[PDB]
Amino acid sequence: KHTVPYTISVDGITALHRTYFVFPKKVLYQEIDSKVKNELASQRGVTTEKINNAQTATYTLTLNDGNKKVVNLKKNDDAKNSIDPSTIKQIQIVVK
Amino acid sequence: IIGGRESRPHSRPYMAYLQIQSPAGQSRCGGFLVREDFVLTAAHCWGSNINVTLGAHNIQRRENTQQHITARRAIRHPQYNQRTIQNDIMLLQLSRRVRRNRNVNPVALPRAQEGLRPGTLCTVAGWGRVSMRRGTDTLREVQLRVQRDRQCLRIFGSYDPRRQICVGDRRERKAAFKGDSGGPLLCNNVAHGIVSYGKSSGVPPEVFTRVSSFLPWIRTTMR
Repeated sequence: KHTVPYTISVDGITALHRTYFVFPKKVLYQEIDSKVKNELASQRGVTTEKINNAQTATYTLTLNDGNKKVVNLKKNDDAKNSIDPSTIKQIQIVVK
Repeated sequence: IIGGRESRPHSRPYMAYLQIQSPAGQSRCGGFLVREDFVLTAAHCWGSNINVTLGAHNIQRRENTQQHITARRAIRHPQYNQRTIQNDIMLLQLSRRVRRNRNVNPVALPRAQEGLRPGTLCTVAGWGRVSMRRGTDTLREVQLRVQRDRQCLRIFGSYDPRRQICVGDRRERKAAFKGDSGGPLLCNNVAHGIVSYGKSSGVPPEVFTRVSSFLPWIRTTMR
């Protein structure tokens, strides 16, 4: 299993638990988009409407080799590209 | 804990370490024992299996003082609001009562509606991260100053001084941080607060649940 810490900030507030995703295989960015939106919903009550109307709604992947990738949660043109989650160090999620 | 020091082992025998199952991973929180069968924590720490470790100092080692107990029942406050993180308090009923001893003992709660003046120095403890790059295997603690409500009203639009506490001088690198949620704010050996939320940066002030605003619910739920 591969563990990936992530942080959620919504409307300038970050709850101070420590949260991780656990991955087993390769995935499309759209699957990470879904995991992120699912946690936005289940942790902070964020709806599709909230995301779509927000000033900013993104997640940033930091890879183990230091590269960062910013993904727009409103429209991700890279949804269909793949990534091996074992290369992911952590994920920063920001809405508003 | 940002900016703190290692706690003296077993000096805070009410401290609990929580391991929480979620649909796509796991979470980690603090908590604190309030009766031999109940731990208080934050409602945002709820999940679909919760394990409680009491008696710990180094949570990554197998210490014979540790007691590992599953939560039988996890009771979030009925008015918990995940969007604004209001009423962020939860009781865990333990599957078995603890073995009370020098290493595992409950902490005192405040009196009903007890206040906490701006300027009061308090202590928070936990096993959370200590910076953006490192964590801790051992319990750490830091002293923070209660702030005037004005400070958090300006930073956090949903802050409510009737049910929350504004904690931490922005000018010091001292704060509760990721993984410290649910741990206590101790002021003169009484748990007045529960670590709730702040900024991803870790820069204070931070917001704590005001325990004394929830004593009727705490008492009813434990009865």
